[PDB]
Amino acid sequence: MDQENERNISRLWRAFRTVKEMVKDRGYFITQEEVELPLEDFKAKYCDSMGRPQRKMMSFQANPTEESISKFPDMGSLWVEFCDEPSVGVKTMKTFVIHIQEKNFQTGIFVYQNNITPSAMKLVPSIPPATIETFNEAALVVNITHHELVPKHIRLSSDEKRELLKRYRLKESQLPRIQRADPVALYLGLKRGEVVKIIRKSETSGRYASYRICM
Amino acid sequence: PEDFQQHEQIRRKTLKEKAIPKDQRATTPYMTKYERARILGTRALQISMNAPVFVDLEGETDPLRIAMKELAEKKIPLVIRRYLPDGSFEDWSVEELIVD
Amino acid sequence: YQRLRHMVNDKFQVRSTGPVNSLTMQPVKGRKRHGGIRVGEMERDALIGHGTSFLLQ
Repeated sequence: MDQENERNISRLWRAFRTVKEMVKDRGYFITQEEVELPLEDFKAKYCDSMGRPQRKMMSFQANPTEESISKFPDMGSLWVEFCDEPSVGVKTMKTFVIHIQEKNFQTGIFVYQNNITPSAMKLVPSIPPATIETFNEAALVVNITHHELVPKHIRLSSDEKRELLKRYRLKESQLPRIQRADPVALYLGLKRGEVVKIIRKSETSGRYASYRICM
Repeated sequence: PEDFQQHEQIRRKTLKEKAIPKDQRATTPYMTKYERARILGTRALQISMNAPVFVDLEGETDPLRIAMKELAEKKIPLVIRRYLPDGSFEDWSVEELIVD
Repeated sequence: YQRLRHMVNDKFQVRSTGPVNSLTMQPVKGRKRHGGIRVGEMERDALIGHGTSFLLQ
């Protein structure tokens, strides 16, 4: 009897999985149980009796782990928002910008459905030091860091970068580059200057540690 | 006279800043294929310009074979200035470097 | 058996120090004119390859 609804329930759940995985991978307290949540448990908790998902119920708050504060002490709370409106307007985006500033949030992930207004997109880097990141739920269907050809990318601390630039007598820019808009760079939420450690499997040496600077 | 003293001070300050002390040096204890080639070539060049030889050249007429003999007994009085990509260097003597 | 007409060693040459072009001051082209053998980009690449900087020089 399910025409196309059944496919959209799984696609949204798979996107919710990737967001939870992303939030956990960055260094925020998210349990392995919440990540490995089945489709039936998602339907009972986030979908109504009619068989429709409520995206406003999916939104959550994330706090940094004890391990993450000992490496990044200026790492604050994170807010994830799943917009129930298919087209995100300049009015709906303005409410989200104020939501971060009022609750003293440091980072805000906004998962949009189809498209965002060009006027609304200008409000994204309007409130420093708070950062806003936008993601399409169709692009979050599959996690890119789970792919066999995508190695383990680890964001380094200001001290870890400082040490690497000393060992090789390097200048920030003298290093291999990763674009600020690169899929993995957007996943880990990289800022310009941040150095990422890449552990890649070689068919000559095996595990090999390489690095890239986000500019 | 005043402007040169400052220029000399800067030149020698930058030199000292780039020099890696004998204890802090962290390159290969082995003399590279390239180092050996240049040492033998340069010492041969010195030998051909009537430079004091520290070995007994038993009928040797080739300066390179003399430079090779001097290397075997580690009597070549040369130093390798190993540069790093920032411009800093490690001074290694021919004597201390391991030769295959 | 047949003897082919070609004398293959027609391009046999040797130059120590011969004439040079005014602009480049480099050995002039011409076997019979005591001309120079060209060391092209590929031979330059090969001398860089061995890491043999004095041979290139």
